[PDB]
Amino acid sequence: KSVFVESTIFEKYRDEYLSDEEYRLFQAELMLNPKLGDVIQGTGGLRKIRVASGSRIIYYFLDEKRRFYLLTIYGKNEMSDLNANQRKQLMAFMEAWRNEQ
Amino acid sequence: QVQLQESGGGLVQPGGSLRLSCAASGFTFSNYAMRWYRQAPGEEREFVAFISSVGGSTNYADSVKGRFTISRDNGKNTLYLQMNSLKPEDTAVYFCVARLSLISDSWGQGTQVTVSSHHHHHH
Repeated sequence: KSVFVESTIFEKYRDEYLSDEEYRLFQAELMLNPKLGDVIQGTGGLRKIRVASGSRIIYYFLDEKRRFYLLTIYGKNEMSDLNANQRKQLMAFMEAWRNEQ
Repeated sequence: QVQLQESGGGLVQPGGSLRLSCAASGFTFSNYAMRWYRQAPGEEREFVAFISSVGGSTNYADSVKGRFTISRDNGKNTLYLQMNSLKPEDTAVYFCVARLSLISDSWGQGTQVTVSSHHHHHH
């Protein structure tokens, strides 16, 4: 689906956490509800959602063109520490990534 | 600069073993989970093994479980992959991989592993 745009980071590591079947389910869930994941304050509207069989995905939903940006995926307690500087970096990663599209 | 430098690759007979090493430099190695990935000619790169920052937790691709062991030395800042019962299908470039944050990482240039009964024609 053209609805989901994977970051290079997301694409590298997705298969560690999700089978194709698990991933398509995740995509169907978001399509049904774009606001599914919880907002991460300080990041300009990035959202974080939990996934079982767990792991976490951070995405941005562009409502204008109905499109999801999948920034990253990781396991709980693996990279789960989030400070103020890390929130800023997610923004920079995002704002840089989303300007051209 | 963050650097990962793999070594320990070789051309080895099926059934044999190898031990890959990855010498990490330029970052606080012990704070980061480490991974091995591999890539065969013409194929996509694939997950091989994962080890937690302290090294107590590990997990493996189904295809190598029970044959490969990932480990780390947090004083030498080095990551290892012990590979036993090697098969032709294990032939690939192996990569040391550090995820440095949620959105950044670093990959070694890789070390070549070739498993073949024709190894003795090259030495």
